[PDB]
Amino acid sequence: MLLPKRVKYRRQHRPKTTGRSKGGNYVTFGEFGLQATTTSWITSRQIESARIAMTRYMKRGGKVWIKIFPHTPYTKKPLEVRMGAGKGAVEGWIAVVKPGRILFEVAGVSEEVAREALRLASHKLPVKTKFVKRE
Amino acid sequence: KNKVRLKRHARVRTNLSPRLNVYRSNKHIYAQIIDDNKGVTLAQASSKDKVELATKVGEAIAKKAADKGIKEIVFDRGGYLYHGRVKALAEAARESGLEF
Amino acid sequence: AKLQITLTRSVIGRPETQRKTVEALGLKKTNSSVVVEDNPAIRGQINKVKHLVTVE
Amino acid sequence: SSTKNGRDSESKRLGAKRADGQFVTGGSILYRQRGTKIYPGENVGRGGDDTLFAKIDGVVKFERKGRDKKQVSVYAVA
Amino acid sequence: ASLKSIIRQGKQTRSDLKQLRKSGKVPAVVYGYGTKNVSVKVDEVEFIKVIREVGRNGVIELGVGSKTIKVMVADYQFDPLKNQITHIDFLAI
Amino acid sequence: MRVNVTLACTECGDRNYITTKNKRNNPERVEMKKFCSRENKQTLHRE
RNA sequence: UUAUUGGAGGUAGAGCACUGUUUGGACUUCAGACAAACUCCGAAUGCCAAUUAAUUUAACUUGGGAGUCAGAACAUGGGUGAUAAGGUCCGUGUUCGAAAGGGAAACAGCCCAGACCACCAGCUAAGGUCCCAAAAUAUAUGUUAAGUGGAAAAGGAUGUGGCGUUGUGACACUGCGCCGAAAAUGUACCGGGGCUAAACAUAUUACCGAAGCUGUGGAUUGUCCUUUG
RNA sequence: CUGGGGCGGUCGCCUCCUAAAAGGUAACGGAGGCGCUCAAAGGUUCCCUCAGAAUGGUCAUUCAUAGAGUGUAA
RNA sequence: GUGACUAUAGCAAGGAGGUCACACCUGUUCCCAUGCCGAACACAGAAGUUAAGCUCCUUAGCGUCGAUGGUAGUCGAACUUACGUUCCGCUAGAGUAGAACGUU
Repeated sequence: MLLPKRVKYRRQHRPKTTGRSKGGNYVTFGEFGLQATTTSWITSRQIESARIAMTRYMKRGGKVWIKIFPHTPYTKKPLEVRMGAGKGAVEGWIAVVKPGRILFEVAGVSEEVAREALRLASHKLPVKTKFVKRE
Repeated sequence: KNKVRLKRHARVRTNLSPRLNVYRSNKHIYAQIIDDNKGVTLAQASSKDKVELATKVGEAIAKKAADKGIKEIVFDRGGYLYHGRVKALAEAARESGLEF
Repeated sequence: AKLQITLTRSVIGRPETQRKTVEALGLKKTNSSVVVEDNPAIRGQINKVKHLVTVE
Repeated sequence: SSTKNGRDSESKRLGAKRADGQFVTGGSILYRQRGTKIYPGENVGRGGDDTLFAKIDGVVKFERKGRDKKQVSVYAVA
Repeated sequence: ASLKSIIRQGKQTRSDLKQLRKSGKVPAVVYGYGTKNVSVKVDEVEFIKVIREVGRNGVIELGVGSKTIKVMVADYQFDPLKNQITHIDFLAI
Repeated sequence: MRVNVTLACTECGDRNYITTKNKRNNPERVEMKKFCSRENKQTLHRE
């Protein structure tokens, strides 16, 4: 769905989930956006579901920017095995979202269609959010 | 050339250094024996005071150092080649009495 | 000899460097109290262990 | 699913071995390094293997060489 | 426009700033020709309703030396999770 | 591939200075100028 | 151990200047991001010294005699696992081990605190003060109606208070509450009774509470010689 | 050795990361290599400066602090 | 000329300044010289020229220096699981400096 095309290292230590957000805290590409208010890992598979909801709601009329990209490949081990004997295989790709980052941005839409689209997006992402407008 | 003569001199002067340092020109030669832990000069010699004059300047620097009471030296070719003019400048101070 | 300093908290369950500071002040037991002439360097020892003492 | 990792090398005790302001002897090792993270100052020998050592007995001092490079010199005490 | 700002004096401890921010005051800093860096406080609403009046790149008379100096707003920090401005930079002229 | 050669003073004293050579790229009896310390002198060495 | 100074070093953070990952524009470029094995940067601490000052009691060498090589929990920095485990493996500190006493109902590892012995003495620590059970039915101000207190999320919602901007309605923080909320012998997720203050939050007053400290007597070792006491 | 053992993998040496800015630091944790090779690829004195992007028909020019190269992994 | 300094010392641009020095320029006789070429190094030099190199000045575009204030981050407590007080104190970005000082 989304993933980097090359990675130097298939297997990585997992990112810090504790703390606040360092960058991407202000609307840049558009008028409105969805700000995060809770930390988690958002997978590519659900980034895409939120994008589909937002896109179909606006009739594919307005513009959308997915401000976050999954760079970090998390692993998993198979069904029923014991601990150890090496690290597992890449399950998927995740982004780490902390309080304050702007998950999606939209423009080309009034406040109400954008508000309902962003609301209908926030139900498919494991974090709490709120509606944000450019300063 | 001096922008690169200086580079070969800075290459020379990483192992070496009192100095007996030199400087050629289109017509002149500026010899001088210099300390290297205070920035102080000890003697002096120029060309306006091409190998006859090289011997002249060598003799001058050597007899000035003889008046100044210093014998053992280290010779910096200053990034020029040790040949002809600077060759004679080295072979005048040995022949005037000095240590190379 | 200003700075009457009294040891008012125990050192059981305190880090070890802290145990070292308080002993270097001369505080033997709890409620013990040493008088020490105010230095600029004796004061820096009653900040490493500010929580466990009482100064006056 | 065994793995083809795990092996490492013996760590080689590396870095500063004296202190800025300390008296050192005539052949004491001042610093250990790969390459030249610190260049030899005065009365410091840059021996083979890239280790920096003293020559005279004196006090050691980490200075810098302008920007982005620093050296180690040794002085006479008093 | 017209703004009155009183100096904050001393070392602003952590609790001191957290008291000025859970009250309705915004810490500020001033500088430029003749100002000489008076660390000040401003109303967290009054500044809004003065700069929303005189516009973004306007001109403002402040409590600088208990007099007006026609200050600017170079930058400003903004805690967005409460939508509250956290620090202002007044560039005098 | 590399021989492990043994040098031997031509004049006087023998069998010091072990080294190694490359046989295909030096298929010859090599020669060196080394310090024969027995006779305290620079001298030729072979093999 | 601390203060003063000098130092080495690339972690937190941050940033995109290099190697890579990446989003939107315009034709390499302007804005926006990502990193354990990226760095133009860069701490707090920890470490090394001075042969650097003030307090304190060790430090080292040479010999005699050992035990130990199954560790645990908690707090914090990580790997692995699934941001599972009272999991597992490392750094860091404490307690248990080898630690009795008070509190957490009971409860090696949590909080307070280190038992020489005796006393029907006093002050306190954690924790508390309606009864079980020693001490406030304390004082001032407010919140909460659910027995919340005294277990659990996404999500929902004319619950209730505060401050705020709006042109009687709308929103932005907000404190406390409601629903979501189903398990196996017997109430059974306050220890019980009971509680609308005996809950909560803030703020001064008291008192209770240990084998801690002090008081009095005693038994031993030590070291100063006030003054062989 | 071993998250019971067996089967599989491994066992000595080197370079990184984990590793918490001194040093040290574990796991059947994440990446690679070694068991040589040079008689010149050593010594020493001198001289020189690379990669790449364009303008042309190996060359020339300019731009270029290093993005080259350094026997051999980092 | 010749040393010392963390480019606030550099780049980039406009501007003048001549054989007194420093240059380029004359040439290969001479010592020496290119894996070919006096292009270079080096030797014999007087013309000629300020264009270039280059000393000197203007410039704050590009680099470099860089506060004050705030924030993140923690040392140590103290409640409990993410805060509260104390204390050190970032990067980034703006106020700014800055066309260098300088020994013999």
